[PDB]
Amino acid sequence: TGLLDGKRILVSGIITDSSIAFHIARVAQEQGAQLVLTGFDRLRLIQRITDRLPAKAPLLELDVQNEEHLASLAGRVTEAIGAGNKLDGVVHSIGFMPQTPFFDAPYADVSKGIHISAYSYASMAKALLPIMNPGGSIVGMDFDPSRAMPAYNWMTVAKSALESVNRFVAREAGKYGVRSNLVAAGPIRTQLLEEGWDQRAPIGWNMKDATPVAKTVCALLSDWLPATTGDIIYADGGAHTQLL
Amino acid sequence: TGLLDGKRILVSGIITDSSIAFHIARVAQEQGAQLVLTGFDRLRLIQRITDRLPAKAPLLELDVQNEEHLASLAGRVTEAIGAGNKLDGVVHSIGFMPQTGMNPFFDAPYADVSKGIHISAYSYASMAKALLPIMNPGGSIVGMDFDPSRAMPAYNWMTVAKSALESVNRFVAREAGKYGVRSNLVAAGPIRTLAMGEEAGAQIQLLEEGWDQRAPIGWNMKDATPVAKTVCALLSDWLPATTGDIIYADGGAHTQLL
Amino acid sequence: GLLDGKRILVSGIITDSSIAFHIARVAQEQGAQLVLTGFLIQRITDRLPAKAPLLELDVQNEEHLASLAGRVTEAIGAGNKLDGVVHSIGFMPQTGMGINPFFDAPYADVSKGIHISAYSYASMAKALLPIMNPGGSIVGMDFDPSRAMPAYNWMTVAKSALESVNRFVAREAGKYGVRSNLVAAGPIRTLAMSAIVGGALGEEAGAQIQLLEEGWDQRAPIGWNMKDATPVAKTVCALLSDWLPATTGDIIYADGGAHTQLL
Amino acid sequence: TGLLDGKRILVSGIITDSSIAFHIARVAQEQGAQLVLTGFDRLRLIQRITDRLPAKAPLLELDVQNEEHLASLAGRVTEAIGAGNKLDGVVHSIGFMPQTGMGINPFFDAPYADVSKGIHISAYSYASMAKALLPIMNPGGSIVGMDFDPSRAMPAYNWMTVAKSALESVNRFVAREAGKYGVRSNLVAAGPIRTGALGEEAGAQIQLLEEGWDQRAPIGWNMKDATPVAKTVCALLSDWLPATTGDIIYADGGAHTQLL
Ligand SMILES: NC(=O)c1ccc[n+]([C@@H]2O[C@H](COP(=O)([O-])OP(=O)(O)OC[C@H]3O[C@@H](n4cnc5c(N)ncnc54)[C@H](O)[C@@H]3O)[C@@H](O)[C@H]2O)c1
Ligand SMILES: NC(=O)c1ccc[n+]([C@@H]2O[C@H](COP(=O)([O-])OP(=O)(O)OC[C@H]3O[C@@H](n4cnc5c(N)ncnc54)[C@H](O)[C@@H]3O)[C@@H](O)[C@H]2O)c1
Ligand SMILES: NC(=O)c1ccc[n+]([C@@H]2O[C@H](COP(=O)([O-])OP(=O)(O)OC[C@H]3O[C@@H](n4cnc5c(N)ncnc54)[C@H](O)[C@@H]3O)[C@@H](O)[C@H]2O)c1
Ligand SMILES: NC(=O)c1ccc[n+]([C@@H]2O[C@H](COP(=O)([O-])OP(=O)(O)OC[C@H]3O[C@@H](n4cnc5c(N)ncnc54)[C@H](O)[C@@H]3O)[C@@H](O)[C@H]2O)c1
Ligand SMILES: CNC(=O)CN(C(=O)Cc1ccc(-n2cccn2)cc1)C1CCN(c2ccccn2)CC1
Ligand SMILES: [Mg+2]
Repeated sequence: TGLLDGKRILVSGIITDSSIAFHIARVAQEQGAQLVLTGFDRLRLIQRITDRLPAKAPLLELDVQNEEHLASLAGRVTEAIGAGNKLDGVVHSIGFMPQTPFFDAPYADVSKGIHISAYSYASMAKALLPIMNPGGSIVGMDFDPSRAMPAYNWMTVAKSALESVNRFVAREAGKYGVRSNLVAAGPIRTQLLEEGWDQRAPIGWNMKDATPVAKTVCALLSDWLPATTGDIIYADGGAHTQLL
Repeated sequence: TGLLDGKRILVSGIITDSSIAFHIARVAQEQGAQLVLTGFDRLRLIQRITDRLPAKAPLLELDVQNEEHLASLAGRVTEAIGAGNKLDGVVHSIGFMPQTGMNPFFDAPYADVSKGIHISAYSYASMAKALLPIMNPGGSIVGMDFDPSRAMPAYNWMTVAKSALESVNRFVAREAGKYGVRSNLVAAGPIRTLAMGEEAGAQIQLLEEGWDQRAPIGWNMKDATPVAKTVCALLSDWLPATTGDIIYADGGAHTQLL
Repeated sequence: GLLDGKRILVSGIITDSSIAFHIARVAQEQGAQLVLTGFLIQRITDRLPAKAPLLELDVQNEEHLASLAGRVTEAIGAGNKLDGVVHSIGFMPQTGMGINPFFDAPYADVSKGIHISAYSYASMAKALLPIMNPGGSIVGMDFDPSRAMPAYNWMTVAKSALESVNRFVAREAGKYGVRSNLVAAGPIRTLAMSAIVGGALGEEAGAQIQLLEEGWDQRAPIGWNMKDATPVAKTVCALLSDWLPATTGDIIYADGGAHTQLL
Repeated sequence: TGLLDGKRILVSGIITDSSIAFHIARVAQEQGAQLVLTGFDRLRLIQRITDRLPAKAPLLELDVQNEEHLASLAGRVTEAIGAGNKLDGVVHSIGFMPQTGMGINPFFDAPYADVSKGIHISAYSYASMAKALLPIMNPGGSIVGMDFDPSRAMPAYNWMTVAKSALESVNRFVAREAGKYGVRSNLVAAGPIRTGALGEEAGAQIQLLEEGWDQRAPIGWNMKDATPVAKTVCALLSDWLPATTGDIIYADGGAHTQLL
């Protein structure tokens, strides 16, 4: 009798057992969801990580920069969940920005980072909306980019683009009766900038614990936020609401 | 086996069965919560309405402008739930702006604006001050908001009161955090509640019609259930790292220009 | 000058450290003809580069508000109208800001604070719009209240209300071809502000206010000088000029860019 | 006495006399600024347009996707303004998004090659321009870019809105770098400017979006007139907003502050 009982959910972005996607997958299974997982490049390595989850789940290859992987994705998911079944949820937990810092980054690096971290949220929704049920939910991972900060410079730019992409994805998803939202998380250990979060957060922030973030994603995947779309839910201990 | 199984929750703001608080109370009870209800002024009338809820719940009087009601509130709640028990949730679903403030903008006297701000914004801090000493860690305080980031033809001073409420919520979160309690607002789209000239109504109509147009998933102003479900999500253990914040239950209308 | 020939009303002078004193000085240096309002002040306004009539205005006094336009018309001469209005008025009792806990502020104190700091922006616009020329500009003073901070408490709440009031004032002002905007300044060492740094409110809160102030210069990409009100006064004069003609119901940040940076 | 008397300002983005950059250049010259102009691809065509400005100004070639143009830019500007002189202002009025990413094409049908080109020209180039020109800018200087409020999604604008969201973030980082030189960096978010071609259905949607602007704006909005936008850019180039950086100034009639 779980929050996601009977729901079929695709979870992308597992690379290690410290991945936010690993914790999202674990919490979703504990809550009764039937998962389909996607991985990039190191598929044998990813499969061994997915064996650590409480329940067995099929693992599909997905390089978001590969148009052939995107064109075949819905058919491959349909084979995994069975003909006649559709997804109730999609989790985008993918991000990358080449190490290149701000003025020295060539455009080839920035473009690759934006492709993977922002444009792919639209690519995944385009591929999967035709196999999603009404009342469905698409959730992506964000970090608040409204202010510039030292380090993560071009990744912050990619998150600003992702927030805008999410608002357009919501317009398309709405046609299918599907919601689209981002979870803006505080820093997770997957220094001064990081320590400031626990200081600002009225309820504190534990950088070593991804469970509050995973629970927030599951709340959006559930039927309990049915009138929220094109939006951002902050799972950051309330740090973004406080100056000092 | 409900979302709020075993939780003790105080719900303020029921006046009619169309009240957002009525729907919040109904959904919470369906989800296993044990409620304590508070009403203002028309207590006999409110008891007849709360008799329509799926389960029995004690009804306490609370006028948020009455300092004696606020000073005695925690003791009265403790008596209703039993000594040794504490609340897990608090719902503030209270708002009022006298007619003059809702040239309506320039003609509203300060006495009217001050009363509206007292009831709609300051009282969120008053309720938290009174109830935090009787709230359990992991607890949740939720208030009702209407997005006031942009001015709109009608609502005028009520919009100003909501801007003040959003700021109050951020300070309440600082205090609530000391008790391991979250404080958040639900910004709802327009709902056809009881209280909700020619121009005023025409402005509301256009505002209301644009909302459903702008919302990617649409907006039904006759249905308070999506709003009630969102409040219950915040009262649950499923948004444990969210505080001093605003969750929008508006069909996504605020995220779209046209 | 930037404001050559403009007739501008400036409220909020109490000392020569008042932001309004600096706004008035820069405006006169830029060729504006001023009318001043105060709630002792005549001895301070005598320190400005040019002579200007001083009118009494208690924003909580409805008789002062009802007679204001007539009194301004008498000061500037029949047939003349105002081009600009500056609201540089703010108040919150010590129970609502400083060392007092957020929950311990009584509503009577908060309400007086909101009346003076937010509602009066609408009162002033109501009284003066009938005597303002098209292309006119109303400017108010703000402190970014988007995030909660220590000590500022109910004054931050009053600023959140002021920002909302400004958006509604812009709707009304637009009917007269007048703009309405706020300048959100960084912290300025005015009369009360220097005392807190000195230790007037104690060690614990004095350190917290000092950290809040020091972080500003650290976050600001161009730095922030708390001792200098001139960049703020110049920003207000930019809004009073004809150089931001399509900006209304808005907020211009004169804070060194601190609000755009997290660390 | 002009607002920009004696200031040396670089203005990019002129293609036609309807370009926002044309109006920025005109107002800056009327206010006493000495300009250096940059143009892309159609240099002969751009020269005929810049001949319509009140004063003569050198025109330099600048393709923001060309790293050799960027590497030589500061040296070429120094030659145009004279050795020992530096710039007081820089105007970025450059934007591009292929028809696959903006217009009638569904949001999901824009290929990444087209989106990436659009982001390179419309957002990344703001950082490229600042990197090339900050070493030849005076303290108290000002870098200004053109923006269109992307905080809410809207029909047709699609990936150009995404590019503007990226530009706003780029501006905040450029301000951190510019601050080291005592230089400000800001964007001007303008309302729509007229700078059946796309069909009935989309043509009506774009028209409704445009008409709502004048309705929302408390002081109205004239889509035919770039002068209020050009004046706002000149205010940021002046010494009158000295404590504003990493920020956005809205020259949109106040439309973004009103719901209806
Ligand atoms: N860790 C934090 O502090 C934090 C905070 C807020 C948001 N986030 C976001 O959460 C998400 C997950 O990050 P994480 O912290 O779990 O790190 P992670 O390194 O564990 O996950 C990033 C994932 O992206 C995948 N990926 C990279 N290139 C890809 C491609 N071409 N195709 C498909 N997938 C690709 C990687 O394989 C990996 O699984 C990202 O969007 C990240 O920006 C992280
Ligand atoms: N209806 C909408 O369109 C809408 C939209 C967004 C948010 N909200 C908010 O939701 C909340 C509830 O509104 P509603 O639409 O259910 O209206 P409602 O009329 O049903 O409820 C308002 C409640 O406030 C109570 N109240 C007024 N003065 C009080 C006082 N002095 N002490 C205690 N209680 C007092 C009333 O008794 C009533 O129960 C309010 O905060 C309102 O601003 C409403
Ligand atoms: N750090 C700062 O000092 C700071 C930062 C940002 C914004 N501001 C704002 O700038 C404005 C001016 O503040 P200041 O720092 O110059 O301090 P100040 O004390 O010099 O000015 C406040 C003024 O408000 C006037 N006032 C108070 N009650 C009044 C009433 N009933 N009627 C009319 N006038 C009344 C006082 O006479 C005084 O002239 C305020 O809005 C303030 O919040 C100040
Ligand atoms: N027109 C509007 O409604 C509107 C509204 C808000 C903001 N803006 C922005 O104002 C700016 C100017 O646009 P406009 O409306 O004047 O249109 P425009 O077509 O007149 O100007 C765009 C300019 O970008 C230049 N450009 C394109 N590719 C380039 C490259 N590779 N290298 C260098 N320059 C290149 C073009 O040559 C042209 O001069 C853009 O950033 C645009 O997004 C326009
Ligand atoms: C004069 N106009 C209003 O204030 C409308 N309004 C109300 O009047 C609410 C209200 C209901 C009942 C009482 N009451 C008196 C005695 C016992 N109960 C008091 C107040 C509500 C206020 C809250 N709501 C909204 C509606 C839109 C935006 C924000 N808030 C719904 C209408
Ligand atoms: Mg209009």
